[PDB]
Amino acid sequence: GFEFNIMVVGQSGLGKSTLINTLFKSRIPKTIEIKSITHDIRMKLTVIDTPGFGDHINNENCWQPIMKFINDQYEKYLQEEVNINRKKRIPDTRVHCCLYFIPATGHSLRPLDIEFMKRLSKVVNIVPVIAKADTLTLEERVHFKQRITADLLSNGIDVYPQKEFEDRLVNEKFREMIPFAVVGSDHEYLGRKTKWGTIEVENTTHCEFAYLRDLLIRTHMQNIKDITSSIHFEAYRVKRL
Ligand SMILES: Nc1nc2c(ncn2[C@@H]2O[C@H](COP(=O)(O)OP(=O)(O)O)[C@@H](O)[C@H]2O)c(=O)[nH]1
Ligand SMILES: [Mg+2]
Repeated sequence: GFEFNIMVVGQSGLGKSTLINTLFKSRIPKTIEIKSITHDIRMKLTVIDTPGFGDHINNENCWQPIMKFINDQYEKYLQEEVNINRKKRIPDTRVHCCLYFIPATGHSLRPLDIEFMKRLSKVVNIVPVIAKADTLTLEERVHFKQRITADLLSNGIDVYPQKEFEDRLVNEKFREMIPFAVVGSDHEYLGRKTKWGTIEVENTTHCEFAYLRDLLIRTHMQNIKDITSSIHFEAYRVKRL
């Protein structure tokens, strides 16, 4: 029953809730509350759905609920360690990874998304993602990725796998793909049936979800936990000085 917790984050209507169901299988109502969804694979996989952010005209301090949630899991874990009675196995409800959905605009990162990602990246591992990447043509995807990569660097946003931490060669493959071009679907024939052809979501030539999935739960899954435990949680623990 080894545990791994992922949280999806972004504005509403970006296919965030759809990708959650897509990930597990490997109309949905507008998400109004933070909801934790858990199924078993042996791994206990938890995907955390969240209300949209940046939906309002004014969005100051609108990152606080998600920020509260992330910090609440660190706090539960810390209090477990301080407990004198605890515990054969401390339950890990901490957010290990965080998929941040980026609107497939074509231009550049929005100050809104930059502001949010820059805050999240300090307390959790961020993996940027192009929402509804089927929107983009092949040439648009490449150009937009360049702008996102340039913007991430120029705004000092640490995405997983973080640079400061053979392994370097392996990690570049992950970094060259950020932001991941993902497509959501829960129908199978599994793809998204459009007017002109069906998009095969787990087909590497159609989108990049297949890569992200294997990179998140198979090859990097332990390292994401390790960074969560040794960097983010340890930094939280220190702050309680
Ligand atoms: N074009 C496209 N549409 C999608 C994709 N994933 C979901 N959608 C559609 O986007 C709409 C809202 O999706 P939803 O999962 O509720 O987004 P969320 O509210 O941000 O979680 C739905 O009508 C979906 O059918 C995708 O990969 N590509
Ligand atoms: Mg939703």
